[PDB]
Amino acid sequence: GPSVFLFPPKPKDTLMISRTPEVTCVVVDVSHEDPEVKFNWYVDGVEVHNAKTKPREEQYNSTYRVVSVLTVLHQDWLNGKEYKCKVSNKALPAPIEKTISKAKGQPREPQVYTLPPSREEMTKNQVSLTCLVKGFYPSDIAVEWASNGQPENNYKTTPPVLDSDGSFFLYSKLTVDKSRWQQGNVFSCSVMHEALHNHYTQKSLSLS
Amino acid sequence: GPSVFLFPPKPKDTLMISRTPEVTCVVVDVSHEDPEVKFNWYVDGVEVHNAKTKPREEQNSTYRVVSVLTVLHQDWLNGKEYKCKVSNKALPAPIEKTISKAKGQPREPQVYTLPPSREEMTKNQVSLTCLVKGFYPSDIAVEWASNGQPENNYKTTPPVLDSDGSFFLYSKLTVDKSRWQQGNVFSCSVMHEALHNHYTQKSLSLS
Amino acid sequence: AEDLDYLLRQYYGSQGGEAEVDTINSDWNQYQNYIDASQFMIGFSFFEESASKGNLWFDVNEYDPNNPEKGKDIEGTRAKKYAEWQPSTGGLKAGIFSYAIDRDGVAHVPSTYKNRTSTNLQRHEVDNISHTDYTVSRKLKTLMTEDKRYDVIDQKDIPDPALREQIIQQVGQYKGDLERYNKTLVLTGDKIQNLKGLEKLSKL
Amino acid sequence: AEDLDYLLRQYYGSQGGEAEVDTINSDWNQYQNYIDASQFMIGFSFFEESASKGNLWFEGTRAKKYAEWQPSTGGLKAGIFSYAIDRDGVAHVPSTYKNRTSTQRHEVDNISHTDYTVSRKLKTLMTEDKRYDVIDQKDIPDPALREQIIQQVGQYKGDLERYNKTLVLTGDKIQNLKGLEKLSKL
Ligand SMILES: *[C@@H]1O[C@H](CO[C@@H]2O[C@@H](C)[C@@H](O)[C@@H](O)[C@@H]2O)[C@@H](O[C@@H]2O[C@H](CO)[C@@H](O[C@@H]3O[C@H](CO[C@H]4O[C@H](CO)[C@@H](O)[C@H](O)[C@@H]4O[C@@H]4O[C@H](CO)[C@@H](O)[C@H](O)[C@H]4NC(C)=O)[C@@H](O)[C@H](O[C@H]4O[C@H](CO)[C@@H](O)[C@H](O)[C@@H]4O[C@@H]4O[C@H](CO)[C@@H](O)[C@H](O)[C@H]4NC(C)=O)[C@@H]3O)[C@H](O)[C@H]2NC(C)=O)[C@H](O)[C@H]1NC(C)=O
Ligand SMILES: *[C@@H]1O[C@H](CO[C@@H]2O[C@@H](C)[C@@H](O)[C@@H](O)[C@@H]2O)[C@@H](O[C@@H]2O[C@H](CO)[C@@H](O[C@@H]3O[C@H](CO[C@H]4O[C@H](CO)[C@@H](O)[C@H](O)[C@@H]4O[C@@H]4O[C@H](CO)[C@@H](O)[C@H](O)[C@H]4NC(C)=O)[C@@H](O)[C@H](O[C@H]4O[C@H](CO)[C@@H](O)[C@H](O)[C@@H]4O)[C@@H]3O)[C@H](O)[C@H]2NC(C)=O)[C@H](O)[C@H]1NC(C)=O
Repeated sequence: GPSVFLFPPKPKDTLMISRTPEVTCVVVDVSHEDPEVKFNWYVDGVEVHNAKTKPREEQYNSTYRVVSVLTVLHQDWLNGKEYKCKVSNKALPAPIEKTISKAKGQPREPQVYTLPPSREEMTKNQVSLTCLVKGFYPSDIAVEWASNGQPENNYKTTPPVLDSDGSFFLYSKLTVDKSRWQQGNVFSCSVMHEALHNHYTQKSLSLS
Repeated sequence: GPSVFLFPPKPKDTLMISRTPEVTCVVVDVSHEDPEVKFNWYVDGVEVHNAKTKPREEQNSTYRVVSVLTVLHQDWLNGKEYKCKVSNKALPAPIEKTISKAKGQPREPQVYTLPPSREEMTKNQVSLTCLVKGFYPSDIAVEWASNGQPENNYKTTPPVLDSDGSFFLYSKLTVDKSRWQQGNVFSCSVMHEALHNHYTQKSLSLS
Repeated sequence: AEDLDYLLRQYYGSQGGEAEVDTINSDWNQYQNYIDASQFMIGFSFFEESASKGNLWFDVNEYDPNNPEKGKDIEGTRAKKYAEWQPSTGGLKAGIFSYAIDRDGVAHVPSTYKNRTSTNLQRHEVDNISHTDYTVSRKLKTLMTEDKRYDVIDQKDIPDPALREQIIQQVGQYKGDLERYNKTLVLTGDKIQNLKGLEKLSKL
Repeated sequence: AEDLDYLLRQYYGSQGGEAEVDTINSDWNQYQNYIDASQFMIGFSFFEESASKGNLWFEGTRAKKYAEWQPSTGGLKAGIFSYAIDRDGVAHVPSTYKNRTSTQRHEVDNISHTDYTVSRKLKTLMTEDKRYDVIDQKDIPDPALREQIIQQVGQYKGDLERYNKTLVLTGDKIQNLKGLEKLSKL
């Protein structure tokens, strides 16, 4: 029978004014025989009709997937309102109801520290610019890098890790050619979190 | 019905001669009514009889049953498959779960210790950082030390897949700023199959 | 397409709409520009043994516990539907085909097994292997050859032998082609006396 | 025994032990060498009118116990039977009349029409017993093996754990031997 999965918005989208956050609802293993899938969306038990259902997508022979995407208001999400997705189908005994809301708990402001390469790494053609973000709660966060106003894109960020004080921390690691580091270019580590002013801070990192 | 989880050995145990690595097999949600749980263990599809089943544990009216197979360091590191097979009356067919070490050219970790940020030095506790990058497979172990004694107030990130196919992580030891400024030496120990004797140490002191 | 003798379009399982042939008619609407209907052949599939979700089509009857021979009955089957089905345009189709004819007559696994899988396998009597008489194949062939649309064009349709000849060469040799042919007809020569029967080419 | 369809063993009254079925299990231990459990049937008796000591046998009924009872070995039993079914429903004379010899009386010694209420409850009980569920692919997957085991041990799930004789498996049709482990006493 059909299953339902309800995914929350990307944390950057909830926190940034330039972006529009979305709750997404996926129905998998839909039969070819009874294909009509009706979605109903609720925000604190209040029906909303502004959702946008994408058409079916054959996964394998005679089995489809159906996604519905509800745009959310930044404030509603951040105030921890419940988003309920209700799915109906002929091959269901009763409709399926899945709910998600934002992680509750006293927010704690992230502390952002940029760390330069190790002397030992400077023997290599590419060096590692590091950004430490610690002491934040909840674990919803987004980290990006930049340089001269342009996005730097060759980076990887660790998942949040629970620290011993109940808060979270992570590391992001931008990799750059040593040449660019030594020439004295400035790099920026952008952190986005609900407990920051305007959900945003930037720390810089250049050669001393 | 009953579920099965098969956990690999702790990477330090596979890599250190002082330690004995173990594959562990856990059966959860066993009913009071049909409680008999038989385990069968296989190493490259070859049955082994040296496993050790611990008795049931009420985790209501539902038990948990753990079976622990000791492994040989070489077998694990040569990437042999460990299969755990579970039988029960409340199972339609037996459950078979397998784990092995990730196959692939091993790559030696590069260990770099990073001192606190200038900005963190305004605080009563500061973060000593250890970056380990470019290692494969992702089985690794990181510890801290100072003056021969273990430092224990640290957390390490899970391995993260880098863009070049290797792994990296960060370990973050937290110390009182006083101890950092007084010029004590700290060590970041890394244990991995691609290191000589599966071991290196990088130092970190005030500069 | 210009070099093909036949296109064999596999249409196993339901193809949408009340009569479950939406995709067939929509597809034919395009196919007809490239081939003649006399080249077009639609297929159903028999029940294969140990088939899981992804290969369960229900083109033949399901197992019945009181009638072992239900798999050999073609009544109310997609197989019979395809035998009966014809294009709206162009002309009568070439025929039908079956997949896994070696399974001719075996009943389908019941609807209750519709979502069985390779891991989660729930086997059934009908997953066993059996000798076949090709009973369904012969019923479906006989059905089509006894269909009156495939009756040939006679003097009762087109009296003039000279006109009858040319229409046959251009539209087809069956009564049911006349209704459906929807392209060009070029009539030539001094042998044609009268044009009676030409009114039957309703879609020309 | 070889020519019998059924042996009907009358086990009216207590048969010894805490559960009052010692004599049944001990007897079955011998009976099983001569017949299949599918041929074995145990009986209780209803209360006959004007019965004296020597014919006083007496939920919490030996009737239900016999319906429920099964052999340890061989397989599930054939069923149960009653004596004097014409007395189905009529209650027993109390224990206090335990020795009321021919040289007493009670309301229950009078004759009455019966609806066979007890008989139908005992039949329904047995047909609702899950042990008599048939062997399916959930027990023995391989159809070829399932066939042969059914022919030899019985057609019920509860036969598998009990069958304690020989099983001869033959032919090139058998692919795997899964489910054969359920014949614990083979
Ligand atoms: C999806 O459905 C379509 C049909 O539907 C059509 O499309 C859909 C979307 C809708 O629009 C429909 O309306 C529309 O009609 C399938 O297409 C036909 O469908 C049937 C089944 O429905 C297929 O039959 C299967 O074929 C495989 C083998 O298939 C060969 O051909 C395929 C295409 O050409 C190709 O994809 C395959 O890889 C394979 O090709 C070959 O590769 C080998 C090397 O690997 C090479 O030597 C060959 O020369 C080459 N052949 C070619 C190119 O033709 C067959 O294996 C299937 O049967 C297995 O499963 C059955 C149960 O499901 C079981 O009864 C069978 O016995 C058999 O199973 C096994 O038996 C052996 C021997 O005993 C044993 O060793 C195995 O362990 C056992 N394995 C398993 C797991 O059961 C089956 O007959 C047709 O291929 C296909 N095309 C035509 C022209 O009919 C499409 O295949 C479907 N997709 C999937 C993934 O199922
Ligand atoms: C002792 O108990 C037995 C039951 O207990 C079993 O055995 C003991 C040892 C323990 O191990 C128990 O754990 C175990 O359960 C009795 O067996 C059956 O019991 C019932 C009742 O308890 C008997 O019913 C009674 O039958 C009387 C007639 O008996 C016929 O059958 C006998 C056996 O074949 C035979 O010996 C008799 O001669 C008689 O048979 C016929 O004879 C005539 C004339 O020659 C022929 O014309 C017929 O064709 C013959 N028919 C047959 C089938 O042979 C009834 O007289 C008696 O009824 C009377 O009394 C009751 C109250 O007591 C009244 O309600 C009733 O109205 C009537 O007046 C009763 O129905 C049954 O006979 C036993 N046999 C079977 C197969 O069921 C033993 O009988 C019992 N022994 C004694 C001596 O009491």
